[PDB]
Parts: sequence; C-alpha cells; structure tokens
Amino acid sequence: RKIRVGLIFGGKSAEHEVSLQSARNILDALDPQRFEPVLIGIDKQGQWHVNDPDSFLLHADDPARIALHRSGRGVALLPGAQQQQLRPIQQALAQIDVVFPIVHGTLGEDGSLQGLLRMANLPFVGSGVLGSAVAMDKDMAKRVLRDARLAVAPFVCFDRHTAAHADVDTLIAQLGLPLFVKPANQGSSVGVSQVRTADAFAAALALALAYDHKVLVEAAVAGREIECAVLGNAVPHASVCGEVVVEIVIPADIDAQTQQRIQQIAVQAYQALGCAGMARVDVFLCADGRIVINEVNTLPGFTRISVYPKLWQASGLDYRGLITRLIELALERHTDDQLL
Amino acid sequence: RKIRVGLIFGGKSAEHEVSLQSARNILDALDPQRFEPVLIGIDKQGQWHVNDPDSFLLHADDPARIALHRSGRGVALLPGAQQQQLRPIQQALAQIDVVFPIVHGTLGEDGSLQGLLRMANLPFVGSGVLGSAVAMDKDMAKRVLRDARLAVAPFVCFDRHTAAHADVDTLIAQLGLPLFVKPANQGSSVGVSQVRTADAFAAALALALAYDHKVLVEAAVAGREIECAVLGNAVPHASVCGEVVVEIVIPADIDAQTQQRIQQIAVQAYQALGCAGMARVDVFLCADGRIVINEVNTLPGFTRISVYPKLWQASGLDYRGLITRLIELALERHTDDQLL
Repeated sequence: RKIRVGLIFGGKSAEHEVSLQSARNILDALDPQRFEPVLIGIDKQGQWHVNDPDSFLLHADDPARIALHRSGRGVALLPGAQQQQLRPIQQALAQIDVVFPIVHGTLGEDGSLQGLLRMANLPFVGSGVLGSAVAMDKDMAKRVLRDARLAVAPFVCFDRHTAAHADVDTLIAQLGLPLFVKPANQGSSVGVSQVRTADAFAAALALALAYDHKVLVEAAVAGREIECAVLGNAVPHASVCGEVVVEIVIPADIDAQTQQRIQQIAVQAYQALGCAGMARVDVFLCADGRIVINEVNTLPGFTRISVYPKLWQASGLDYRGLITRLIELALERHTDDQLL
Repeated sequence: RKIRVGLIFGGKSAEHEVSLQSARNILDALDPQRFEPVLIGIDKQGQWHVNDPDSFLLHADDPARIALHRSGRGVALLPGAQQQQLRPIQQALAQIDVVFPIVHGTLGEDGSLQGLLRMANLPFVGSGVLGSAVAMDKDMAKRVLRDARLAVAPFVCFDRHTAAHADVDTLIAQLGLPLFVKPANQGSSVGVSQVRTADAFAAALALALAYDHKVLVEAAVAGREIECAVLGNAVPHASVCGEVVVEIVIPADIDAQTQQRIQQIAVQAYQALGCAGMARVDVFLCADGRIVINEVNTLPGFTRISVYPKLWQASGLDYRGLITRLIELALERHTDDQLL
C-alpha cells in the first residue's frame, strides 16, 4: 500500500547541484502515508549510486560544496523484467513502483532515460520518450509549434555540413540583429551567444557547434518574459503566470484576458509537442500584445525556490500536493499503456 | 580488432518472425574478418535471452514454426557503465562494441530501446531516440513533414477525449471517402481500417483506439506506390526506386526525372524527421505527377527477401556491404557524440 518512489537525480550537467537540491526538497515533502523513497543518484561521470535518505549527500547545507555521496553501490537494470527491474550490482534494493526522474543533462532530459525506464516497465513522472526528445531538440520543437500555428521567433538551423556555408549578411537580412545563437540540444546558458554585430557571428556559430551537431540562429523577441506551469496528461491544467523582471513576480502583473490567453497557449504548446506530467512554458508578451513561445521545458526545477512549484503554490497547489499529483499521473499513464 | 556486434532481435510484435529471419540473414552475412556476433533475442513476452549463433532458433528452416530459443540466459544493463554494459544475470558475455537492433514492436522501434542503448553508452545502428520516436508517431511525423513543405495526405488526429466528439459528416466533407483510420503509434496492418461509407466509421475509430491513445483519420491518395531506401547520417544517399504492384518491381518503371525527384523527397523527409543509419520511404506518385509521402519507416526488414536490402542490391550495394556500412555509421555517430 505505501508505494515505493525511485528518485533518480544528479546527472552530468551544469544543473547537477540544482537536481541534488530538488531531490532533498522532494524527499522532504513526499507524503509518508502514501510513499517511501528509494534514492539513486547519478555522478558527474554518469555513474549510478544507490544511497540511504539519511546519507545521500555530502555538505548538504553548503550550496557551494553540496555533492552526491558516491557510495559505489551500483545499479543494474533488467530490460523486459516485470519486477525487481532495478537491481544492485553486488544484494537487495526495494521494489520501485514509480520513478520520479530529475536528471538534468542530455541523457536525463532528451528521452534516453525515459526509454530506459520504459524498457524496464517502470512508471515514471514527466514526459515520455517522444515528448522529451522533441522538447529537447529546440529546432524540432519550434518546427512542431510553428506547424501548430503557435508563434515562435524566426530562426534558421545549421548542422556542421551547412554551417561552413553560413552567410551573416543573408541571416541578418532575414532575422535582424541582435541574433541569438545556440546549440539545438541544450542551449539555455550553455553554448549560447547574443551576436550584436555581424563580425561576432562566426565565433558564436563555432562555439555553439562544440555543444551540438545542430545550431539555431534565432531573431530577437522584444517583450515581457512570462512563465506558466503546466500539469497533467490528456487534459493539462495551467498555473497562474509569473513575470521575469530583467527575479520572478508571482502572480504576474497582466490582465486576466492576457493571463488566460497565455495559459491557453501554454496548454496548446504542451499538447503539440506531446508533453506529459509537467512542463514550464516561457513566453514573450509583446507590446502589442502578441504572445510568442520562447521555450517549453519538460524538466523544471523542483527546489523550494524553483519557478515551477512556486507557480503552482500561487495557484493553490502545495508542493506536497504537486509531487503526489505528478506520481498519480505517472501511474495513470502507465496503466493506460498497459491496456494498449 | 574484430569488433563485436550485438544483434538484438525478436520483440513483442506481429513482425517477431520477420526479425528472427533478419537476424539469421544478418548473421550469415556479417563480414567475419571485421565482426563477431553476440546474439540477444527478445521473447513475445519481452524477456531477453542470450543465445549461441549455432542454437538461437527453434525450427529455423520452417517459416510456420520458426521461434526464438528461450534459453533463459538473462541480460542486465548497467546504465552509465562504460564497459561490459550488458551483463549476464547469473557469468560472462563478450564485450559488445556496436548494437544492431532489429526489434519490431513499440519499444524496439519508438526510441525506447535506443534510449536504453544510449544510457549504456553503446553505439547502435539506425535512428536515434528523436528520429525513432518521431517516425513512429505517424501524427507527429506528418506534422513535421508538412512543416518541411513535403506533401502528406490530408488527415485529422483524435485521442479518446476527442474521439467521442468525432463527426463523420464533417470528416468526410474535409477528407473524402474512403477514409483510412489507424492508430498513430503503429498502424501498418494493425488496427487499420479503410472506411468506404460513413456508417463504417464509428467501428474503425473504436478499433484503432484499442491500439493507441491517438488515432489518425486520413484521406485516400490515388497513385502508384513507390519505395526508396535511404542510408547515411548527415549526408544520406538514396537507392534506386521500387514499385508496389497492387509484389515489388525493381527498378521501378518510371522516368529518370521522376526517380530523381522521388530520391530527393526521400532524403528531405529523412532529414526533416531526424533519421540516421537507414530508413525506407514509401511514396505515392500521382497522375499528375505530384509525389506524396506515405510512410517513413526507420526499421526496414533485413531478410534476403526484404525490400530495403533489395533496393540497395539493385543500386550496387551488396547485403554484406550494406550491413558493414550501417555498422560504420553507428560508430561514426557514436564517436561524434563523444566529442559533444
């Protein structure tokens, strides 16, 4: 009757420590009448470590020093297994009933981890393989949103075979200045450049291509940055909106008309890309007042200071409640899958 | 110096026996100076079985009785491991250097297996997570092709929440008759109906929805069925075209102009969906002579009688050669990934 929640967290990414803090916060909130936690952390080298709740972190109360305890207690997965799918290299691991994956980095976010969980017949929180993969490839994601008649910033995408052919003059005739250059898989922070003159382009394009084989060159979007949390599978619900001041203000200072249409666009975007469980949708609200999709993020932060849970808190859904609902959604999808 | 090729084959699908026959054919052709095979078959129940080359099948020479030898020799995967990633439940399995996955069925084809292989740091043949996932969701696939300015049959997509609202009259005003109804993930053979009158619709829609949570309702396309094999990663090449007579005729009886533009459309489709390694592209050539994309299939058959290898054979690429090139492409991608 308690159900066992396998928290998988950490990962090879710059957001590793944010994942560590999400895990702790989630662990502290997990409804102890419904759920028991099993903790599997992933190293900055990609190695998996089973840990006790009481000792999964080093320097937990020091944000400059917080690290995973690399217990060396390894995990094996039995593809196709229907019970004890996750097994200790070496004696026994509690049966996991649902996985709540919060692994930032390429593999944890792009559908690879989701595929592994599917192979092991484990229910899990968040978007499936397709929704994760599409959302993470910003090129594919913009193309799908564009097809759904949602507004995205004008953009061109280069691979290395085609990046050597890039003409700044033509790109700036089409997209303007400044240009935003970023790798297609990742590209919030890492490998990103705001190019202000055509001279700076060649370097931005080269830096982006060190992080991915595909690079986006995007027009600027002038407008207010608004963020909206979505939750659900087939009938998603949208939270109150928050405004980024440059630092988030909840609820945003916008009309009810305007919050409602942002909420509507957030749900439509989430449906188009095939998201499930949760996502944060970031938009620009222009002068204007056209609404343009900036990003759909299928792995939001789950720390107590993160935007996604704060948006739900401001909509009257408490953290504990939010975690419980995400786990319910994961089980609902899983069971529905089981009849197909 | 020999490199070890893990053939993973079988799967929970109607195409299980076609996979068994592909494995045998591949094993027989594998260049024995470059590659040694390791054989992992997946049951109709989804269970994995390591087998010897000499004894992986029951009734091998009987197409009515050919089955996997369910040796009960289990496999474990060590996510994040960098060597001996695939391990025997129970003593030792050869190091696999590249996986050639030919598992038909939802998990083997929709990016889930590819995600598992990525998690285990194994190079593998065929499309990655995104390309597999997009190709397999026929809805998402048509939307992406439509956005790439490729012609697809007019269509509407329903989920169960929306399928109860389906109005035949409006669908037939928009799409015509006959209508083709099919589940979005799968839907070549299974769950498919040609509805010839509006009365037959309700049953088609209900049958499709037993196989997936999303169902496509597609217009008919009048035209000749032409199939073209694609091979490659970043610069794909296209084979000579074959014609389905209703039974394939290679090379198809069409102009060079027409074969060339089909070949061009096949490559463009393959690029749009983010395919890698191989795919077969099926098109309709209309009166006309507009070319409409019917399907992009990222897991073609590999038996000696299968269309995909026959199209390459007719283009001057022998079976052994084709397998070797697929494995080279898998290694090339893997290494390129390793610098990002």
